[PDB]
Amino acid sequence: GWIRNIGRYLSYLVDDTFEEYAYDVVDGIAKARTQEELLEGVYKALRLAPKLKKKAESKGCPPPRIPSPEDIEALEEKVEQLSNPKDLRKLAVSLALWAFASWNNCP
Amino acid sequence: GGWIRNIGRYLSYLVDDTFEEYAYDVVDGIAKARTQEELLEGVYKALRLAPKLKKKAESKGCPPPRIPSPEDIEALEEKVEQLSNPKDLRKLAVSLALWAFASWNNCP
Amino acid sequence: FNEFKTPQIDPIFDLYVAYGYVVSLIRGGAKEATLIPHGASYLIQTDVSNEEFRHGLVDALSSMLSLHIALAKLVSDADFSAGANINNVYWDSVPRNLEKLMKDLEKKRSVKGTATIPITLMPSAGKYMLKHFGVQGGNPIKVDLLNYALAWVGFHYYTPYIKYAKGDTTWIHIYQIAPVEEVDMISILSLKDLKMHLPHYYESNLDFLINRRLALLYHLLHSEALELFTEKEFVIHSYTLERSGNNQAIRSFEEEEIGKLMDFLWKLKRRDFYHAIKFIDDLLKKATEGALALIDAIMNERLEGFYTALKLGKKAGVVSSREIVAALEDIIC
Amino acid sequence: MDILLVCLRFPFFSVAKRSYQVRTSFLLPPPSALKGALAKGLILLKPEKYASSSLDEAALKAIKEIESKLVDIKAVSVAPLSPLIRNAFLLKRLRNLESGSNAEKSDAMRREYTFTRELLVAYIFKNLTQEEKNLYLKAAMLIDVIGDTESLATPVWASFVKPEDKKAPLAFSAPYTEIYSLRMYIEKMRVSPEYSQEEIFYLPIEERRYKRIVYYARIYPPEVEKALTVDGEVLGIWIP
Amino acid sequence: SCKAFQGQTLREHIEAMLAAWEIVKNKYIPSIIRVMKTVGVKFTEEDADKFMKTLIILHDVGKCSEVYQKHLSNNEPLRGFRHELVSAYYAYNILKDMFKDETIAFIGALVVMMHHEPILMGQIRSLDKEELTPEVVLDKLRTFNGVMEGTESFIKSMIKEKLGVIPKVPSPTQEDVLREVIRLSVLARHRPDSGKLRMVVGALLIPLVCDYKGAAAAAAAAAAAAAAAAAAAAAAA
Ligand code: NI
Ligand code: NI
Repeated sequence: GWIRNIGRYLSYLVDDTFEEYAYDVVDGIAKARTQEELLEGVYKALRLAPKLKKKAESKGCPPPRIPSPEDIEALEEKVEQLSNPKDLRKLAVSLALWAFASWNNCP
Repeated sequence: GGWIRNIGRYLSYLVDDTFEEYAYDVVDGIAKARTQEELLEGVYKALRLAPKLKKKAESKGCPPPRIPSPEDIEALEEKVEQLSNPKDLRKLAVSLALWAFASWNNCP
Repeated sequence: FNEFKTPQIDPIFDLYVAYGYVVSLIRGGAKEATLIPHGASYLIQTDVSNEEFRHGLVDALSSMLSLHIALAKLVSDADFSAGANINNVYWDSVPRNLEKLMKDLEKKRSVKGTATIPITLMPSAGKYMLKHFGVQGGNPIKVDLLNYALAWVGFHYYTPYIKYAKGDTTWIHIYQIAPVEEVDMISILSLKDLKMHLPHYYESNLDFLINRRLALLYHLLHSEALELFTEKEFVIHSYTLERSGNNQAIRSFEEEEIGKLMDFLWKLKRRDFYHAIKFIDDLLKKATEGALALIDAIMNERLEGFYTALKLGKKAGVVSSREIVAALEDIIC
Repeated sequence: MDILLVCLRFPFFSVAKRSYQVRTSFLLPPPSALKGALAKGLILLKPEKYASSSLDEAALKAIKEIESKLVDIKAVSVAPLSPLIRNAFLLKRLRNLESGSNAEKSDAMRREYTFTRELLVAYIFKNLTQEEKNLYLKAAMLIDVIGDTESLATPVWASFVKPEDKKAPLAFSAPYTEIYSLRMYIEKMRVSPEYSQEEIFYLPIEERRYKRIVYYARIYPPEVEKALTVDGEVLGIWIP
Repeated sequence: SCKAFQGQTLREHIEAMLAAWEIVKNKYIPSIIRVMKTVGVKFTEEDADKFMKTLIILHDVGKCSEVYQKHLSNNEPLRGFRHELVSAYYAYNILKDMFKDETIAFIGALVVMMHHEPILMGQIRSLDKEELTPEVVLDKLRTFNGVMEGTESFIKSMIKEKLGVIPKVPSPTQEDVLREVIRLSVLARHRPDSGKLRMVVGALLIPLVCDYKGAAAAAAAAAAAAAAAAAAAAAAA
């Protein structure tokens, strides 16, 4: 459900193979109470795409893949109607939950 | 209303490869829009590069960029004029600017 | 139906004696035996004879004493000699009582004495009891030797426990699993499977045996007896014994539940097993605070606890594979 | 039979059983505790009638007078209107009533306080006269504390009612002596307080779990031809 | 015509199994009737032959219940499903009718459950690169949507065609198999005969694991595995 693809992209900010350790964005996406800050955090996480691209390119392993545009609108087609924070947490926490998965990137 | 994807398709050409146009400042401005006027300024700055990319797209064996239609501009103006609150304005500005960084298959 | 009655004294010691009745019956036979809880009495219904019950009890006592003689006034590092008994006098008192019971029963002679009950079998007991305007000297509470031995058999055979030394002090976590609706012999034997002997861990790397909830999670992680808790309702009664400077006292008596934790463990390990136990052990050894947050989330159904635990684990050394993350997402629903 | 109905909306119980180290608390307040509280109510409401050299004899005489107007040794009953739980607590219980150990020997000890959102208390009388009906009805209220001085208590309403001979499930507490003829909860309750006796009482409490947590809900017992109605719902009760 | 193996049908596989055991009974029957005396059941050599043939005729019947055949249809992975776990459910129900005794049926079901891969339950080291654990086999068995129809008469055509004693087959469901397997595991793990059960179960399992001769050989060091099949020379001439 377009969760693994974005989780593997968020995993690029925590893994030691990318020696930048973007942990603030993980806290922002996990600690989201309403609509605006969750989108702000996911934008901040996605903004570091060239960082990861040039880090993997300059290190040797294949560059990371950006989340596909096909499920980008899928993110906003559901979170819009999660007016209640209680059910919004089920996805806000899960976004960072999948950010710590194994996600083998470079050999 | 469906125009977010259309405008994000053009926005993605400002940061993707195979274009030699790495305009991240305009993306940051259009995504850090605190008020409507600066959001419109960022939109204009992004759209000012439409000839910049359209002329050179055909010079590198790539399809021309999907420049947003005037209907998209009308929809954006309608959405901006109805938003006097920075609360939903922040998420609206984030929504279209998020499409800039995506794995678009611009050049086959 | 013999329908053995169990003395109503203390719903913890009562549970121990009524819950060792089942193993006494099993060692003597007694097919189709069940346990009906009466709030605290915990009656047992079966079709066994009294002589057959006595034969099963003497078999259990023989096995326990044979285990006791393996280590050496004889003091053994066993469950019912020194592993769980925090008081030094009981280390010699209990084996003498058990062998006295063996001698009395093997001669078809009912016991005719009463003995002191230790704090291990019932934390509600102790040294002093408020009568009207003060306490009673000695140990006011006494129990008949037959029920005393039966409860000791139950505690040794069924209830899991953990001992952590850490130099001069000593912590003993004791856990007993209590049914709440109804159980048959197979269920109680499946619970008996949880008991493992000589849990005297000590060392220094395994310093996470403090924080009793974390210790019970660690113990249950490596146990794969039966996922009975998802189809039957069970509770856990647990307590800690501390010997900080020869000052024997109890500092924790919280009453948690076992169904949620077992359900969580089964749901997590259903996807991957190699990446489950290694994950949990690494997180326990490195991120103790993360483990506490995780167990709090399990017991309270809290979303932020899992994220905090994973972040703390990934900070130091935890791989935190994808399959366990997917299992957690599925549990979240 | 004039039955006194009161509603106790107080969070935590405070009565502990015969226990040491960890102080095991009663799931429901024993008749001894409620009798003592009502005796205290008589003490501070009408102090002219009960006057003693020491508080022990005043309490004993108040208890004796209450039992004089009581139906029999089978004392006050209760109905748990809320699920029950065992809430553990840690206290700094000093130990100085024993031999030696001076007078300042304080060590941490556990004493759980049973939590309750709502409970109902029914005293069973034998048609006390009107001039004292108001006396005991006022004595029913101002029940400030239960157990020890730790857990406060408050009333909601006080009334007198007949059993109207109505069939209903017995949602009260009764001794396991006569109701033997009738998922059971029976235990030692110490009906009679001691002052220098022990009857097994049944409880309408079960340890069922609905989804994950157990608490302690109702027992839904067999119906009894003797009952009483409160706030619409009718609950059965046993009387001699 | 359901096939247990990739290219071998169940019928031929069982025939090869029993043919392999034919030349072994004279070597193992005295060694197997002795170990039965310690559990409380004693029977003649013919009864031991009947019991072992009952185990042979029914050792892997879960290989054809809408799951193993579908996985073994073209290439589908097993996903760590233990078919043999349900086979004991038949044996405990079948052997009970064959011998009119409880403990012999229990031990037969236990031994037929014992082969293939054991279920490691109760304490473990902090590593397991296998599916031996019960927490995954229970989840896999949760998908047991009964058994295919052909099996019901299949056993009816199996025990009758070889010796013939009494035909009887149960009706497996989702919950009865779970209850039976848990009861078997509990009664094996916690009956006061602690090590004796393990010893006798292994003694009964040793003849049964001779399926290498019956099935297609896939092991290099099969010479050692075939040493036991060899017997003493009948005569010089
Ligand atoms: Ni096989
Ligand atoms: Ni085979």
